[PDB]
Amino acid sequence: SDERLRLFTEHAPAALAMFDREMRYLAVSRRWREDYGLGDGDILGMSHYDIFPEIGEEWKSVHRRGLAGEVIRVEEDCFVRADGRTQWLRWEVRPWYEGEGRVGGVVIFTEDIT
Amino acid sequence: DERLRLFTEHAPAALAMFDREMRYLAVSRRWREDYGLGDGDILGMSHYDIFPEIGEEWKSVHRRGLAGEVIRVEEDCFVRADGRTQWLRWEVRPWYEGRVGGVVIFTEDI
Amino acid sequence: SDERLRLFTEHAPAALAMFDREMRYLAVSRRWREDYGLGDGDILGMSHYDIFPEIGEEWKSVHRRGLAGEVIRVEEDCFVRGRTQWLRWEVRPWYEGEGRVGGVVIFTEDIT
Amino acid sequence: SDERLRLFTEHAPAALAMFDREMRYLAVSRRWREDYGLGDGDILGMSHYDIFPEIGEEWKSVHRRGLAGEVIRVEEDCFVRADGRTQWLRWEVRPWYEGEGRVGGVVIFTEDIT
Repeated sequence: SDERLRLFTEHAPAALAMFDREMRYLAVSRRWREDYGLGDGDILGMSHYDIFPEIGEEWKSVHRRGLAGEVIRVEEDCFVRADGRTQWLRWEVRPWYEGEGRVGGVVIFTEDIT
Repeated sequence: DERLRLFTEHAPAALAMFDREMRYLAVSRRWREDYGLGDGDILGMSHYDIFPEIGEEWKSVHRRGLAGEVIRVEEDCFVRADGRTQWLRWEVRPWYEGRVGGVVIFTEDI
Repeated sequence: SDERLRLFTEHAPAALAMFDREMRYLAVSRRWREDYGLGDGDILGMSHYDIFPEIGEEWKSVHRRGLAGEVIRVEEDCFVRGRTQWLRWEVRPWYEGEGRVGGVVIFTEDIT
Repeated sequence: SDERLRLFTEHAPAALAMFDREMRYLAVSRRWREDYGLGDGDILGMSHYDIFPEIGEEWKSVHRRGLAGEVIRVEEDCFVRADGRTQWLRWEVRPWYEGEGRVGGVVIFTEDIT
């Protein structure tokens, strides 16, 4: 399971990442690295929050909410970019599970709908 | 596509991929077990011929799925022909071929 | 045990299959299913020899050699089924994390 | 596609690297980075020849041969070492094919068996 999940995320057609409890990268899809400007180096075990330290507590709440077993999906969401241009998003945050029924972390997905 | 098909087949949970006719495009091994299917080729076989007893309630969910809607239930309860009760977690999701290809379905017995 | 390998073979463009120490399917490529006329049922965990009880002793030694750690590659081979087939094939071990052989992976391809 | 290989290489337990036609890295395994001392940073597109310029014609001809589609594998190769230790290596160099498919480059594996 765990590895297959990890491999499935790496291999995913869209932008996917998998994280542990500390929001540290367990795995990344290729689109995710591109979409998030992450490079091709090894980022595994790195922390999303160190990498982006300007996130805003709004995401932190969501990440927290997911880490407690909530599946969060928003079909069309809207942000206004620092750009000044509005961007539209589809995203999902959901927990993944350890062998025991303890939450391992989260898997997150996003796509530009805009 | 095939990427999708291949993931569902080797999923660690009970997964199946359907077309707009609700006929199988792919299936996980656990789906095969939980659903009482064989190790046989089931491709192109309609889910509804296989489970004719299956209700209008579900059919409605599937069409909603077919309409591009993702449908989720974390804890659900339903009663079966045996009339033993089963608690369930289920997700029904569209997949796109970009118009909608079909649906992907997941169920887990609690 | 190698999920990564199972994944690689499943998605392979060529004819590839992965076996355990007892020669039962761990993973199959599409071309292999087609080329070998497996069909589309669930064949994983099935033994290759049972599906094909006719397979010769010549292959069994090769599969056996492979399970003993040998990488076997033949660039061009000829065989007869009445018609003739020209072939390239590879048999080699895949390994468990403990350093033990876990099985073999087999690849076949037409050279003409 | 390219991805299947890249992912395969990247998650290899052994030391594995994937190169393009000009011998610049497309993917690297962790052991390869460790064994070859490249570090955890993105090296994608760097040329192996630039990173190691002392590399011989002995390798180059071999690399080239693989790019010509040859599968080359050596079960035991011995190199004497500055250390005074003979080192034996197991290695394979072989082509990978683009979807067309023409060689997209080579895949190289080295393992110390001494």
